[PDB]
Amino acid sequence: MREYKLVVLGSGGVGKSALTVQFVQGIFVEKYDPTIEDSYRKQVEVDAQQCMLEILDTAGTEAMRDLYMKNGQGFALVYSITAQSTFNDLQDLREQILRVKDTDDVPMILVGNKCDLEDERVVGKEQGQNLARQWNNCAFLESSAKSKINVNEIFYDLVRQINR
Amino acid sequence: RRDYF
Amino acid sequence: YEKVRIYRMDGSYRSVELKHGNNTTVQQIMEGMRLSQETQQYFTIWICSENLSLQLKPYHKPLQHVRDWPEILAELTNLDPQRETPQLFLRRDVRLPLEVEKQIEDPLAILILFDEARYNLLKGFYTAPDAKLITLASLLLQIVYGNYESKKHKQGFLNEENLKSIVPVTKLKSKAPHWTNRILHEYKNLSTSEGVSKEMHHLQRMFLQNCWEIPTYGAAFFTGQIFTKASPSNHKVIPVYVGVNIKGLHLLNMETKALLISLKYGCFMWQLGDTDTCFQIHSMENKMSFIVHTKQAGLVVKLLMKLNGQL
Ligand SMILES: Nc1nc2c(ncn2[C@@H]2O[C@H](COP(=O)(O)OP(=O)(O)NP(=O)(O)O)[C@@H](O)[C@H]2O)c(=O)[nH]1
Ligand SMILES: [Mg+2]
Repeated sequence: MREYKLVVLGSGGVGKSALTVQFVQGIFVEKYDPTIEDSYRKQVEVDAQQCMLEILDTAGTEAMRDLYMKNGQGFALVYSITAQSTFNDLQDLREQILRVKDTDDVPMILVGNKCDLEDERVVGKEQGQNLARQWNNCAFLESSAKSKINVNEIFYDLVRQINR
Repeated sequence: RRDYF
Repeated sequence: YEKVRIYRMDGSYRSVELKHGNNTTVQQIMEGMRLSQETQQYFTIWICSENLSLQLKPYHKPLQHVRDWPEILAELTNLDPQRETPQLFLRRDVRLPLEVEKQIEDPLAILILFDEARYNLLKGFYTAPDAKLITLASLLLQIVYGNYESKKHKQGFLNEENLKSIVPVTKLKSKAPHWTNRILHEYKNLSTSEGVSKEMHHLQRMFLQNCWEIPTYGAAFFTGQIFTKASPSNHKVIPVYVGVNIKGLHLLNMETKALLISLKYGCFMWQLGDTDTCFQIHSMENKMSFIVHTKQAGLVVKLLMKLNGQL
């Protein structure tokens, strides 16, 4: 069974952990709890084959980012639709990944999380689609860890990207 | 030091 | 901050800040894990390498036991340290009463216990009749592969690689190949039966229900050797695993994992040998006896006392 090393990146508070824990354990983590470095394992079925995912859930701030990128095969870049700053932070991560990999051709997905929180929305879908367009037509989804919208698809889509 | 369980 | 990885038996880990560096205790590590009081109650920190697993005390300083692993190995075993790298794990507390475990409903506690029980099953440490192993196999298929479907599951699906994740390694070669149809049938039945809840924690709990009645469930395992009373020498050396749990004492042949004996608390007595390198078991109610040789003797006897004492 192919192993897939996936990495969840993004600023403080966006739901990297909540998405990962929902996908892997089916539980919704309702509580402020900042990450140092968690690694999860999950077997899944993608495009009709069995895939063993190792998912690195990272701290919202840095010194081991460069090593994660070196090692990772696919990257989920997560911001919160609720917080513009978290969205603005993503450009540099993208660029950083391209630097370490020394290429443009990197499995990636832009994820605007907390889409259950419609009335707190500060980042419009458009800005999200727009940014993905700019990133060489990068994959893009809005998700909610809380309601389970698009949670599996974040990870399945990275697996199909890696399988390209 | 050596007391487990 | 220094940090340490705390692993679970599936190979996942959670990194935890050490507020007092290598003087940080297990209780402090546990406080720094992500866990409610609810989830936490059932589990503690163990130090384990490939062939030696020890449950730590809450006042222990685990980074110092990692640091001292070579002395520990040579005090408790005859293993080659060069082949044993230790890590810290979150695992079931060996003193957890089965009665208390049986009423758990917390989904995170249930998945942690499930992962550990799966790990022991696949390694061969659970002895059970084929029907029970087949039932546990069918539950793992529902848990891991989701709903049964004829186009996908009926033919060429349960090969080696796939059977490996659902049956004990000790049955993979010989016995497992022939179970394929009954596994599938049971799997079909789980999916097709809408009486059976498909919520993850419900299915995991069901797997646990089927493990709770296995006699080695929840055992800490130790290594040792017995000498046969048949003769040649006086007589032949039989390496064994000694399983100690809240139910009693269990001996497994080290090579095949076959269950040699299982004794419930109240049906046997023990005595530590004078040098702490062996212990004797007397099965009153059977009036047989045997002596296990092991540098883990002291540990095994202290654990029997504790788990008998709490029952
Ligand atoms: N309403 C809602 N809340 C969410 C969602 N995802 C996460 N949250 C909430 O937002 C907070 C932050 O979630 P968390 O997953 O810890 O964010 P993070 O990106 O891991 N933070 P860190 O970088 O420090 O480790 C938590 O209270 C969590 O329950 C979501 O989709 N919807
Ligand atoms: Mg987090």
